Amino acid sequence: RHVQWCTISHLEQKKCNDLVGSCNVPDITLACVYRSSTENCMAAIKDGQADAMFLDSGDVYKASLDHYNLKPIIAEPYSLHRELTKCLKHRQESLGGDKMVKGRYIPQCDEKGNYHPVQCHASTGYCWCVNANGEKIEGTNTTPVQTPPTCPSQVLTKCLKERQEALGGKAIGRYIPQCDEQGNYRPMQCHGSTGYCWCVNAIGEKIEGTNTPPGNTQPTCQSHDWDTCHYAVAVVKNSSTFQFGQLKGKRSCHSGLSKTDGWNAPVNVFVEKKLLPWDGLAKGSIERAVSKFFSASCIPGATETNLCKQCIGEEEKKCKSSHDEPYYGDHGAFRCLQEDKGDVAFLKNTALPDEHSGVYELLCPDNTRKPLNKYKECNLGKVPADAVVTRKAGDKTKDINDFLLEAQKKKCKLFGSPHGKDLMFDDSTTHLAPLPSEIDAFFFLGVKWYNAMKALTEDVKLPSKNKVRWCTINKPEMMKCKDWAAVSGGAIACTEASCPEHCVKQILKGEADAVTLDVQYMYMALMCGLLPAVEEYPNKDDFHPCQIPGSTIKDFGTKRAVALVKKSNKDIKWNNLKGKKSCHTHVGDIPGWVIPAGLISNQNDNIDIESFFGESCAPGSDTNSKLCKLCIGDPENPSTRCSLSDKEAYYGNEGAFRCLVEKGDVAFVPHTVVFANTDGKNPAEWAKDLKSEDFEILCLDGSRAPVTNYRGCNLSGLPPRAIVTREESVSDVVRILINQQSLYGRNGFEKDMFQMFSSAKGQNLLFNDETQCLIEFDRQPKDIMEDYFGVRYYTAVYSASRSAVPSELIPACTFKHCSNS
Repeated sequence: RHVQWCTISHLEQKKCNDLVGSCNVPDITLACVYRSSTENCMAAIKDGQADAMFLDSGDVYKASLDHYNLKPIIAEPYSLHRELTKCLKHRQESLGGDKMVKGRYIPQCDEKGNYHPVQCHASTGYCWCVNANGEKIEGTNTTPVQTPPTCPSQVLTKCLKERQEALGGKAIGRYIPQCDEQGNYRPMQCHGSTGYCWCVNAIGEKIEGTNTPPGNTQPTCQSHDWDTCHYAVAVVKNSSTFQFGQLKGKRSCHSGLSKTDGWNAPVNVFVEKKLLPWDGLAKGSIERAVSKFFSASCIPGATETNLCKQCIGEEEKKCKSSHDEPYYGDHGAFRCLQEDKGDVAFLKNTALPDEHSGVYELLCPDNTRKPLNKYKECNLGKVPADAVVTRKAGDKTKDINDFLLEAQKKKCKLFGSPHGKDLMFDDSTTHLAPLPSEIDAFFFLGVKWYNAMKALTEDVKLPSKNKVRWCTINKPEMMKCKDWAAVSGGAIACTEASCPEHCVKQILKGEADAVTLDVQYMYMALMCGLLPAVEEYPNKDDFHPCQIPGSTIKDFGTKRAVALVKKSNKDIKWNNLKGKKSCHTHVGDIPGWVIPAGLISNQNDNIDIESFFGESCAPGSDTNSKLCKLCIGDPENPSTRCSLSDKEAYYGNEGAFRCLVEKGDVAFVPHTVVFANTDGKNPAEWAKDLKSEDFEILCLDGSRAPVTNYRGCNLSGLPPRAIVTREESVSDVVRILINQQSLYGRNGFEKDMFQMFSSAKGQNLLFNDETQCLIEFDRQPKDIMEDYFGVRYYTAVYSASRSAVPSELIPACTFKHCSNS
């Protein structure tokens, strides 16, 4: 196994060469491939000449475009603000669940808010071990008849861990971190031999401009500093006197043409403050405008002549986006100011001098100057993290991650070098972790910075707030949507995707505006931050909410999952269903499987619904499991048993009912299956005038009730399907849809021109065909999850937790950003 690293300079190649020797990772060998610039390396990786490099966030964006097709895979974790601990969050969520769902696991947290390593389930007497994240170490379950397992102690905090390494079993003359009671870094750190002191934030990162030699006034260190985003800054010498607004005509040093901190951040501010005549691509390129603003600059990678004048690389190396140019990068730009080739340098706080005292200070965009350690209040914006990138295909992602994980474990010299600063990686980097598997530049940089960077390269025409771009998931849907667009008068347009999740992505990225989602996709869509705008109201009995919009809805009319049992089986209650014989419409059905499987795992330590019941019929299971023993199959024997078709006699809503009456204690079905197959409503013999009063439904409190009270005695009601959009677009979508519905709904004034809720091109295109109308979602001040799902469903299916991961998109779309307001 090999990993080929792309280097951009002789210095970097040399450092990467040292690592090939000094860093011994078994199973994976590193090699180093030279190219003359960041862009040539991007092309090398695209072409397979190399596998990985580290890129500034600005180049991460450039690399994500079709010319190169690279993606971020590894980056240093950062933090925006202090958050509740996981265990306390988990406790709060589970305590907020539906109290009618009894016997749920409530985590046990310790005096620091972490998970006790031993976790126990009160109602079942089961205990197990957990990792720091509170996830079960599988295979440590101990039952109540045994004593609680012995579980390894939790992993130490960074500070106490770093304090343990430093001591190393016995220390002298070296820095030993000082930790507080909670195990975080004390704000002020001091070296026990040199007498120096400086500040760190809560995770031990040094605050620049605070390093203080002994004998000098101690630094003032902020406590509870959990803002670890990097900040773009303008650094100047205290021997000059201009302010930010007087930058025109000065000499400047920039980290590089394509760096966020050296280009995007300042240029963004230049434009907002109108220091720079320029607004759209009609005024030329931004580089050219900047060329007119400064007299002479050094901006590695620029073409304009004066923007390379102050660089000092020799011959072809001059002004190269490469360390072969001595003024390239954050520490090159600072060096360029230090040596007085510039009056201001644009870089980021991690490149600022450590020492409190000296000739440098910050140039704030509000036309004041402030000390180096005040960058958090004297900056040109937070900038995104930087990342290791590779090809979108990801053929080497594992090898790259494995190598870097192992190299860091072994403490190889990844993050410094005698040859120079910021070679291969930023010298300020402390740890590199894998990013979410589905992350791309959009989700890594975040919508704000992604759009901000796009906005410098092209006039981004923002689509109309009067037009809903509808996302479709198949060609028949696309054709019905084009029919809608033709009559809509421009209110409706159309986009195509291959599945609902890709529609969610399109809406997040501003390529579409709305889509209708099945319940099974709403948890992922809400976690990503989309909101219900309107919902499909399916109640054929009451059309009042449709005629009079806004009026009160007596019954939303969604299905209710119920536990159906016979009146004669007087001994079966909800709490003793274990072992009994059950009938499920089929695996994956919400009312017949997902809701029942959710409650059984909530109350029984995630014991398989397969093992919970004795003998059941649930089509879609394995033909050899207890979940198919009850399954007849085809009455015209071919074998078509436990199959997901009508070939199975016990499939579907009716089929689960049959299974019950014939050979079963309980069937899980919507509340309508009983009524629609008793009172002789089914002519087939098995339900020969079968009576509705012969059955009852189990309530969660052990009680029972007649099938008619399903509204108060159900496992859970389903939420309606929802039309989701971006938050800022809810108002527009609602307005456009309600209007369209007045024209082409079931009572539309122009229902002859177009019918929203039917089509000849197929069934349930865009909307479900049985939809009565679309009702505006009444957003309540509470958790959107509870609001959309209702507490019963949220609890029964998701444990009322925001931590389930039913789609791997969730970790990517919830990735946090370093954005500005």
